[PDB]
Amino acid sequence: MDREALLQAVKEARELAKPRNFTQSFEFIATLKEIDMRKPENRIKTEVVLPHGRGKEAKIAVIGTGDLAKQAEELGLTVIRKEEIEELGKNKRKLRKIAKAHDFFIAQADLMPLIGRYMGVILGPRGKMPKPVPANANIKPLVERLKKTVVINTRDKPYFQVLVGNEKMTDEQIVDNIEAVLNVVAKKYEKGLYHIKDAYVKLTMGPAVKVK
Repeated sequence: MDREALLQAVKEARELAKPRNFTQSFEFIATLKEIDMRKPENRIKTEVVLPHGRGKEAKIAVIGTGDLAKQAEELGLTVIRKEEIEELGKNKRKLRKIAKAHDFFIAQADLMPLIGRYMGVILGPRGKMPKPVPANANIKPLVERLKKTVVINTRDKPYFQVLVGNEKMTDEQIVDNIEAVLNVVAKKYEKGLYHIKDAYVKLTMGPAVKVK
């Protein structure tokens, strides 16, 4: 459970994976013990800002107007103006395309009702409803964090698998990222990491390697 054991797991996952014509990602898998997932409070659905990022930044879309839209343009983000909300609702094909092309959505708070009404049917089931922010909010800090954010989601099962980086990053960075993921479990349960039954590290198409 210590850093050295994590470092060894990352190393092995990396070495045991047959090379491929694409940058593989490291996935961290953890099974949980003595946690009753029938109780909604025990489930995990928390965002985690990875210290060294996901390897490739997460794609963010901003739904809004005024200066929120301007900031989104300045940050090089996809912008969906208020008028486009209903247009997207009529073009579900395009909306699904946009949903699939982005990891997170940010939206002007006063537009959430409209967004839920026309875009929610697509974003909701995909866990991509927007994080609301005041229309006068400075979104750079939020965008910075989201670009390096991954989501731990157990649903109603005693385990989770989450992205922790890619092979272009160093093993040290991957372990730092994994530690950030583990800190979530540490803070959620009273006994913390005592609940980790088994942990594994694997590359996209490589074998899962058990930690320690």
